Amino acid sequence: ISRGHYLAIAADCAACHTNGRDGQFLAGGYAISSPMGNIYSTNITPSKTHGIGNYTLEQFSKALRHGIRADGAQLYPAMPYDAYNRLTDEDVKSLYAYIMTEVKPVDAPSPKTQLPFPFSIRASLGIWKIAARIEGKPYVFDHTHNDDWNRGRYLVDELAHCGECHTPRNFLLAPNQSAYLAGADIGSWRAPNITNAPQSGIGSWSDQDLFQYLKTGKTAHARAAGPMAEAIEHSLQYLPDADISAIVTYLRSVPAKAESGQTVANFEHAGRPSSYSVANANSRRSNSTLTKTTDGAALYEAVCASCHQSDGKGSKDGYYPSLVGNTTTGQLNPNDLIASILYGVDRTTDNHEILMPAFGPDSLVQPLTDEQIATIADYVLSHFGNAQATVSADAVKQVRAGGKQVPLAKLAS
Amino acid sequence: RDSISDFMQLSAFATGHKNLDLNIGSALLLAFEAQKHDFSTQIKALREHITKNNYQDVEALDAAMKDDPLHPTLIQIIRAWYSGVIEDETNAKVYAFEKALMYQPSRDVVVIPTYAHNGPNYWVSEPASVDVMPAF
Amino acid sequence: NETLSADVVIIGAGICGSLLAHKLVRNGLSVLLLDAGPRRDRSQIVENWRNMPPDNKSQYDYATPYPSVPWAPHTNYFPDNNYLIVKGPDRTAYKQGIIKGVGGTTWHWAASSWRYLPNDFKLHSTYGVGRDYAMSYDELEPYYYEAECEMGVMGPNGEEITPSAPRQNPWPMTSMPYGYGDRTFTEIVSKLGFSNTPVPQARNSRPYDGRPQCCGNNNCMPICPIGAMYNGVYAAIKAEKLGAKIIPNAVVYAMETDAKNRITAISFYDPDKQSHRVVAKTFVIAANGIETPKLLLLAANDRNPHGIANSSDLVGRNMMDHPGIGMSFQSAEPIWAGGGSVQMSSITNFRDGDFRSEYAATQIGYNNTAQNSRAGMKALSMGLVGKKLDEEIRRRTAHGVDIYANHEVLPDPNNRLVLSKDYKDALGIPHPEVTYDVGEYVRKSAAISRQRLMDIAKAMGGTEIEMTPYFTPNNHITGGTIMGHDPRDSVVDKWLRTHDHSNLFLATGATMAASGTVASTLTMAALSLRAADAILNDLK
Ligand SMILES: Cc1cc2nc3c(=O)[nH]c(=O)nc-3n(C[C@H](O)[C@H](O)[C@H](O)COP(=O)(O)OP(=O)(O)OC[C@H]3O[C@@H](n4cnc5c(N)ncnc54)[C@H](O)[C@@H]3O)c2cc1C
Ligand code: HEC
Ligand code: HEC
Ligand code: HEC
Ligand code: F3S
Repeated sequence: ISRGHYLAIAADCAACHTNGRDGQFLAGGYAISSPMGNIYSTNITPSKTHGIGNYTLEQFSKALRHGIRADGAQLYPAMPYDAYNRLTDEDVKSLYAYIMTEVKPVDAPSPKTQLPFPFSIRASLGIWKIAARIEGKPYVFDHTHNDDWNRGRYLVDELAHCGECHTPRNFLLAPNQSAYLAGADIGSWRAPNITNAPQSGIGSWSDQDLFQYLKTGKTAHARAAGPMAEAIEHSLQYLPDADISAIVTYLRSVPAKAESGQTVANFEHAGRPSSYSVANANSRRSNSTLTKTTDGAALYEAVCASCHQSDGKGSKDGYYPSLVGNTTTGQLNPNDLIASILYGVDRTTDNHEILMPAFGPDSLVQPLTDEQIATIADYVLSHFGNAQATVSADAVKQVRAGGKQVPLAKLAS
Repeated sequence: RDSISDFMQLSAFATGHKNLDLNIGSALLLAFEAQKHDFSTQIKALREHITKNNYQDVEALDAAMKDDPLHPTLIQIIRAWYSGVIEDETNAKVYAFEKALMYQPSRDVVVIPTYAHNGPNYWVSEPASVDVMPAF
Repeated sequence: NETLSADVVIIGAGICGSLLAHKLVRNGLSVLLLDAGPRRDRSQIVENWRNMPPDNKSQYDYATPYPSVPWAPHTNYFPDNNYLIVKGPDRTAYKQGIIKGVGGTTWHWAASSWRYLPNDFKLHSTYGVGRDYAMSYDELEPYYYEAECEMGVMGPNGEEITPSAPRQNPWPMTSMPYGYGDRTFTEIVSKLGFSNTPVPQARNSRPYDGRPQCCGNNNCMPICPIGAMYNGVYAAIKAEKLGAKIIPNAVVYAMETDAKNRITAISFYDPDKQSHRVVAKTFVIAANGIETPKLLLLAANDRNPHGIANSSDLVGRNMMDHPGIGMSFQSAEPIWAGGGSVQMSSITNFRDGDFRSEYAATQIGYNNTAQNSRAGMKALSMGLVGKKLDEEIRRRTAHGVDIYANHEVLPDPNNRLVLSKDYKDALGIPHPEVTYDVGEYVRKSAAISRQRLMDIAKAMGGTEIEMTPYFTPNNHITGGTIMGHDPRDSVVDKWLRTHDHSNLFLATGATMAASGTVASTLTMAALSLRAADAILNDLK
């Protein structure tokens, strides 16, 4: 395929500029749940009337790397232009050629984002840009390391923009570079620590495990869910193998960053050989629309025993993951676990679709109350993964509301 | 404890399978003594018989006790350990599932109805032969 | 409850009512689903079945997971509540099971969604027997397809299996692969000259709607703990999500008609026997093939002394079902039941033919429910001990084969649903009572289906050959609300609208003027959405 198409696939511009399965590709209109609210993606197809067909190379590069449209207004940081600023000029012109010469124009205005005051005006953004230290010399070949190291760095920081989610944001929602690749709450989900820390990060992960995780998102110790589900199903699964090798090579070289209260790797937790009591549901017979079954084991077997066995080691063939020794349950922060319970996991790789059902109020399988999530996550956490964390009603209700509210969001009141 | 320990020992001898869940045993003995008060005397008598006659397996024990009064209790404890139930009514109490012993000899092929086997498409493979005892 | 007024009141919050409410609320109207029973949870039904003693797993009992409410009693045939009294020499043929609640019997249904043949709608025009419908299958095709898409049904996309129901746009899934037993049955009866075909199952061969794919739990009967098959609860909560009102514990018992015979209001009881009245522009009954005529006869007004829409004396009459004879035996070769779903294959070679003028066409199907519990119970039956116990368990779970053969019954006015004058319930409602005659048609059909079952047992060589002398219940509650163009010989028309009441439509199981030969709930959904479109035209 063309260089521009590969560059767009690597940069994952398609996932955020497509409104789901429908919503013809690269027409924007897909809402990002930023702390200020819904930011609607713009249509990027070369349409002369409603698109960016009137865009020229300098304006395209400006919008791609420094966040200015043709009219002159600033683009919201929801565009990852802070990490997208470092592609070389050959890459930006390749994306130019791919956009105007390889995607069909579509004549459909995208929804206009309406932000609450004082974020309604998109003009104060220059102050945030200068305060965030985005510029930004284009990338150059570092000759201290080998070619694969530089290529992995290029994909990680420039194209795949891992730091967009795996690097925590400071008070101004700017990239806090000090904790490089240390994880952050990105809403209902949390990107975990991925540095070379043997316990907090992915330093202890085997090379084949990281390669399989980056190519498919499915391995014995971790499954890509939520933002990784979309990221892998849109950007990495089609990406060639050598670039995955470069990526893992670089991730094996990033400096370490430790998390609070970690002692073993998130995939190194043993399981308690405990289960429910079958007899207890004899008192619960002829007792439909369960509200009285409050015990953690009874709920666990009521909803989750089918896929993850009562032992918590999942399927023999591996389709149902081993909850024991799994990073999502083995992480100290149950935000991955709570988000998995609330929204399930949906990941389409090689036209084959992983899907674990959501257990939020809008579930079709078993819509179950928030206290039930809390007790179930507590049982899962104590018995099979990291027993040092807790899950309460408030945390799950917060994730239901869309993650913890950043302080800046209170200014829109 | 001593009653329950002898209970799990007699069940291991009668079922012939060493791996039995302890909670299932304690609970089955509780239901058993609930149904009849003199279950402890019967189990001590049965253990005495198996020890004195030096019965190696439950097969010879059953063959040599076809008419004695303690055959029904042994048959019924075996029934409770396998089926997981004691009574014969539709409202009886179920004391063990997914660990009841009838589902074990056909576990690898026949799926335990509410617990999933390996993967969403396992039945594409040919099954194991019927003449091999898998495990347990 | 003051008035609970709405544009449309539609009764029975099962798949019928849930689909009707979802389609109506997708067009922006006011809708009142009501149901006779409370809510239930999938996980609780799962746990209730989990702790239910395996003796009723040996003989197929699907109900006790679902509790029975005293105000709205549902049929149980292990120890009987005497809710459904059935009489006649073929009484056992009508031992039909139902569940009342949010989802109905469709809470626990085997997900065998099927299409009828066009000939099935013109039997008397084709064979001079049975009855003809008020419309044709081509009229119902697009409704049938939209139901198939909505429920998420698998199907045999590319196969010229038998002369069967034509399709216009193909099936949004591909059938999951057979288990071992289905393949064995297919090959042995291909040798026997019988044509076995995949059943179309409203399940997930792949993730869809947001529900994971089927894990082969083999517990579609009665309930999957994964939600990989369609349930009426899906459409129920979907309609609720768009603003439609649902009411549990609403047991309709009376209704009122004005001078134009149009229904102004109906009246229901709560569990506390409080009477509450509901008024709406449109009145439609979607409850059951037994519940709907029960309600019609129960509230016979002064304008309608004999019953609602009973000016032709055809409410509850002409009671249809599929007379079935089910068989269980031990195979010479291992059959290994328990792979995948609970039904995956059926013999459809005898679903039509010129023989239909003389005897009934039959459907021979196979039960894929796991025989492990039956094997364990039967092994413990003769008190066998030790390793031999496990060997017998394994051979009985690997050699147990379950078949059934259903027939087609002609409309008989004597097949009736009198309200019992001897039994009553917590609300005082007269309990249903049916009187079934299988007819010489089905007797002649069974005279041949029996030979067919003897051949199916002999060619594969079963032992312990067990045959019931009676007809088994196939639970397809059709007839009682016959279609037609003449008001003097029918109750409802091609648009399901009653002849006596232009305001009353009937989207019930009893609607089918013929029982057909295969499963007929998907026909019921197509009819329900046709009634939805009729209501749309009426109110817009
Ligand atoms: C064992 C068994 C196997 C079956 N197998 C198949 C099969 O393979 N294929 C197939 O197609 N079908 C099969 N069926 C049939 C199928 O499951 C049901 O017929 C289907 O769910 C249709 O039911 P319904 O929606 O009309 O009624 P339901 O959804 O069951 O009931 C509707 C609701 O009406 C309410 N109601 C009733 N009377 C009143 C009243 N007077 N006032 C107020 N509310 C009232 C009740 O509360 C109930 O919840 C089977 C049925 C059984 C029992
Ligand atoms: C650039 C290609 C990368 C790389 C190499 C990684 N990330 Fe992510 N990721 C995101 C979230 C929310 C999670 C956690 C999911 C959960 O809690 O269940 C992850 C997970 C990972 C892992 C697994 C490590 C672990 O501890 O589980 C790894 C190795 C990893 N990531 C590396 C979300 C995102 C993004 C959201 C916008 C971005 C971009 C990336 N990840 C990018 C990358
Ligand atoms: C979902 C994350 C995301 C990624 C990844 C992304 N974009 Fe965008 N893009 C946005 C958002 C959000 C905006 C508008 C932000 C604003 O208005 O401040 C935007 C705006 C733009 C604009 C301005 C057009 C207009 O009408 O506003 C251009 C040009 C653009 N992006 C190009 C690209 C290119 C090229 C890529 C490389 C694939 C890319 N984007 C990747 C989200 C993304
Ligand atoms: C069979 C449907 C199904 C249900 C129901 C289910 N799971 Fe899972 N779950 C899966 C599958 C499949 C995956 C991994 C997806 C893949 O590999 O494609 C998964 C993944 C997970 C994950 C995330 C693993 C990761 O690395 O991201 C967690 C946590 C989890 N399951 C826990 C639970 C708990 C707790 C419950 C019950 C309250 C539950 N699941 C119910 C099938 C299910
Ligand atoms: S029980 Fe469930 S896993 Fe499949 S076989 Fe039936 S839908």
